[PDB]
Amino acid sequence: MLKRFPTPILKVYWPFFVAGAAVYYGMSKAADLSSNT
Amino acid sequence: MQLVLAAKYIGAGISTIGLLGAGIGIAIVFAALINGVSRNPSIKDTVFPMAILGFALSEATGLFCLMVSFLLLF
Amino acid sequence: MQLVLAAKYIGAGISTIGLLGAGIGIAIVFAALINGVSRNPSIKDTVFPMAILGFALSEATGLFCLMVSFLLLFG
Amino acid sequence: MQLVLAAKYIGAGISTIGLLGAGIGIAIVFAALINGVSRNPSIKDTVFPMAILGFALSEATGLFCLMVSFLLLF
Amino acid sequence: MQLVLAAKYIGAGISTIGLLGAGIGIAIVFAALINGVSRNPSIKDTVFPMAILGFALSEATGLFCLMVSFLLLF
Amino acid sequence: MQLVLAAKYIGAGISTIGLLGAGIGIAIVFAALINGVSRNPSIKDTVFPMAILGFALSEATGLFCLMVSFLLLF
Amino acid sequence: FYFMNQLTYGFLLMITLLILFSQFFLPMILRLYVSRLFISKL
Amino acid sequence: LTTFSLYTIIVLLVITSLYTLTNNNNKIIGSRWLISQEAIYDTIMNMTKGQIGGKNWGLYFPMIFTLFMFIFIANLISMIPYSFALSAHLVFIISLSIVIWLGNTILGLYKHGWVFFSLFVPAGTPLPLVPLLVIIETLSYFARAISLGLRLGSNILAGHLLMVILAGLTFNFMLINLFTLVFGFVPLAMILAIMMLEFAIGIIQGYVWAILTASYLKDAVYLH
Amino acid sequence: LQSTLDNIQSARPFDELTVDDLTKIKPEIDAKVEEMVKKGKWDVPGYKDRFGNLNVM
Amino acid sequence: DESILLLTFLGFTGLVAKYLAPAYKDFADARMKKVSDVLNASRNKHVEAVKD
Amino acid sequence: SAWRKAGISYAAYLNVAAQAIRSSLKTELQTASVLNRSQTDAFYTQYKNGTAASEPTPI
Amino acid sequence: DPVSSLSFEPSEKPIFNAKTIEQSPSFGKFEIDTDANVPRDLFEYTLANQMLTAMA
Amino acid sequence: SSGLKLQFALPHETLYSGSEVTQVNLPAKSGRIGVLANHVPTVEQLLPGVVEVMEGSNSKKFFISGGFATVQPDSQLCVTAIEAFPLESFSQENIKNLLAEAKKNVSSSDAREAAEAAIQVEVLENLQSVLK
Repeated sequence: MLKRFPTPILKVYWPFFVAGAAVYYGMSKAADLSSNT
Repeated sequence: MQLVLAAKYIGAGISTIGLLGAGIGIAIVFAALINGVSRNPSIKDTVFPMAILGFALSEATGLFCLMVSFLLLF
Repeated sequence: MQLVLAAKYIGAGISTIGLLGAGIGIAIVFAALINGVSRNPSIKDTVFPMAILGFALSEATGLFCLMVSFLLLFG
Repeated sequence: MQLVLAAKYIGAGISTIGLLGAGIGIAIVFAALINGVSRNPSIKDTVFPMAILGFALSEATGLFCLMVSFLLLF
Repeated sequence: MQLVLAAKYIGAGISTIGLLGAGIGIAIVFAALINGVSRNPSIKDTVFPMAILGFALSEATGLFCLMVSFLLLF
Repeated sequence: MQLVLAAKYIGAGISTIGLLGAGIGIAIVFAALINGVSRNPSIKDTVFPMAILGFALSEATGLFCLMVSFLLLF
Repeated sequence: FYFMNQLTYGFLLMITLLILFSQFFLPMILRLYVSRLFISKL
Repeated sequence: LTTFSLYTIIVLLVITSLYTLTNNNNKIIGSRWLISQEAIYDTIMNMTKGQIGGKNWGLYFPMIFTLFMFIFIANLISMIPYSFALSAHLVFIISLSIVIWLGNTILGLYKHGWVFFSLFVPAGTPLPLVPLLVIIETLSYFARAISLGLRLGSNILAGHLLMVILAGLTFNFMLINLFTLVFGFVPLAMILAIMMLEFAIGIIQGYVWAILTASYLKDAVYLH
Repeated sequence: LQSTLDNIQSARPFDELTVDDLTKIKPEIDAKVEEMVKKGKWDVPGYKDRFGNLNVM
Repeated sequence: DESILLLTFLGFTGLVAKYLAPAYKDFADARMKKVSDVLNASRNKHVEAVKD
Repeated sequence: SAWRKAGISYAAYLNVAAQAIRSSLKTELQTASVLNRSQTDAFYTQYKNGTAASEPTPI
Repeated sequence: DPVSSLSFEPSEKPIFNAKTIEQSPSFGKFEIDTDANVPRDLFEYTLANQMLTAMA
Repeated sequence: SSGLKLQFALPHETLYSGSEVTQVNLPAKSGRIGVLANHVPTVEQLLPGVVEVMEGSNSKKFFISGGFATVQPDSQLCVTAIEAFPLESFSQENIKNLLAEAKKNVSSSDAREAAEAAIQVEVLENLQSVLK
């Protein structure tokens, strides 16, 4: 199919993943504070 | 309903002044036409069909604007 | 209801002059076109499709103007 | 209450003409594009995205008005 | 009270078109950009860093009035 | 009675678009920066503080305008 | 309404395409680059 | 089940349908379906090679690839008339911009820390506007954040709904009296021009997204 | 080298050769590809000269 | 109401098959012949180098 | 001023400029190369298609 | 053209009129004012310099 | 280049020829133009005035009788002109003014003489700024 290569996405792309989790937590705050509109 | 025809009248009033930039743009067209023929008299009426064509379709914007004002009167 | 369609008509009135920059815009494009052939005669057929590119998308913005004046006139 | 929907309509109308500032702006980009190539024919592909990129930055500003109209329309 | 939100609707309408000249202005920076490299090809990736800086600052003029439309929307 | 705060909203609407001129203004403070420094590439460090001088104290006047809006909103 | 829905499935498919295009679709063409270069350079 | 997540599944099926069926048995010659992907890879490669210009420039080159392609593909499916809006969910696209901006700030603070706050002073200026130049910077610092998202979906949401309501134009023009069929060819060409605009407002706006966040990558990675 | 010339004579699939056959004939290809990914020199130097980038810009 | 945008889509794709398809056809054919010609010529060149 | 219409060519414009500059000389510094540099001694004679003659005038 | 002190050459030098100067392909590369008659004077300057070089 | 190659050339003595220079300052058709180490390839006709050449060393002050400044695109600026000039020694007021009055008199003659004498009055009055 396609030759899988261990291309660096964990030792390079950590802070955007951290930001995605933090925005999920902010959406937890928002959908528990401003989803009852 | 005494207000609505008068509002159509003032709407045709505010929808009239779109020809301001139409006249400005066609003046800039003829201004660059003079400035182009001043530096190129040799090519005068090859640019000028293209110049007057762009003039035509570009003033047609303000023409459509005041005929919108015409149909808004009616 | 004795006031709403009248305000719709004057809202179509104020949304008619935003194509002002149509009547400037494409035209001053042509102005540089007249410059472009003047200082460079053999570039004309080079630039005029690009300039007609510089025509078409350049005027359609003003189209948006009167289609607001087409909608609030009718609906 | 019979005015607030009319206020939405005329507030949409005064919000509309911001695309004017697009419709002039993009033009001089194209005009500069002609003066990107009239004085320099060998560089135009260099500016062939780079001009129209600026188009997409100016056009969107006009696109940031009428939909500000539309949320007041709807 | 049916009138105050009507007035803030039309206040969002008038606070829309402040993008206008900014929607011009970014373009005129781009206009100079097309006259930057077609004049000077070997400054192409020197000015284009700061010019797209000067883009965003010219955005920073004509964007916040836009969100004055949105906060007066709510 | 219902107009004393409704009119503050429309005053905030009209009293914000002054950045419009800033959207025209500082643009050429970049744009004449471009065709200036494209004309002379090594004037850049000579002029880029001066330009960012001539940016800032020419911008903040427009930043006063919506400030007059802000106190008129609160 | 569907803020959690769109946001969560968008997060999943964003990180999915991140790792997917990274491990697969850029080096599958970089192989073509290095192959054509190594044949042309011999 | 949601039609939106199903649309994302259709996106991933097209992603399968861009390279596997493209590549005839791993051939050197580069067939016609692969030439377009070659051109895309090169026009992103040579772009971000000159954009961020780093010694470590390629290290985010896949990211600047894959943040583009999502907007490149999702504005090829809503182009269908009988479709629902994919990227016109402004909460989603603006939240994507929030994620990218916050990842840039965490990258800049993990790479530089306190000297990452040295970005607030662009040039040496005389005294009575030294802090003010910071403030308009900070005023632009979230405007660096907010606009790029609030400038993509508001494009697309302005487009197709246009082609909804102007379809209503053809529901308001070709339903009045029969002489509306006379010279009624110009709304057809007008909607044709709007579709010409819509391919632009997808593709070129996705490239605008890519180039602006590439500039923001040079901002966050390199302190001036 | 006469056998090398005869090998070049009848074994040139210059329109149908596989890049997996190139990785099979040369694992140095795979090594340079993987190292080129892992270091992050995503530029391919000395390619654009004879093999143009054929992109939009 | 929605099939009229479909009619514009069908007419536009007909214009695409009229206009855009032979241009991209010729671009792909030109790049195909160019890459194939260079890839054959480099091989023939170092075959001649082997002969030298 | 209007030398382009009425007076000189631009080469001759700069020639008259050089004659004025070397005419504004320091007489200590006005060497023989200066005066020989202004030693206008060329004689022009307009011929015709029948090789006729004009005056050999001092240019 | 004195090729040496002991040799020589009768040599030709072309002069391009100012009409050709705006028509030149590698000419818009050089920035020039349209409003200063720079080709129509630089052609005269070219004529003067090439005459002086030919004579000397 | 770091700096610039100045080719300052005259019919009697080409003074600088690719001399490495930081700044040239020259009266051209658009006025006094200062050009640094880099510039657009640009052709300018030069009005007779004061050229100030600043280098790694100080800035020299010469007078020029007009000519051409041409930026060869390798950042080689060629000044091609006629007259060089010292600080102020070649300039003498009694030489200039007594001739300038006679040149105003010859500017009343026929237009072949009058235009040229008007040019000469212009040049001597520009040289009055060199008298300074």
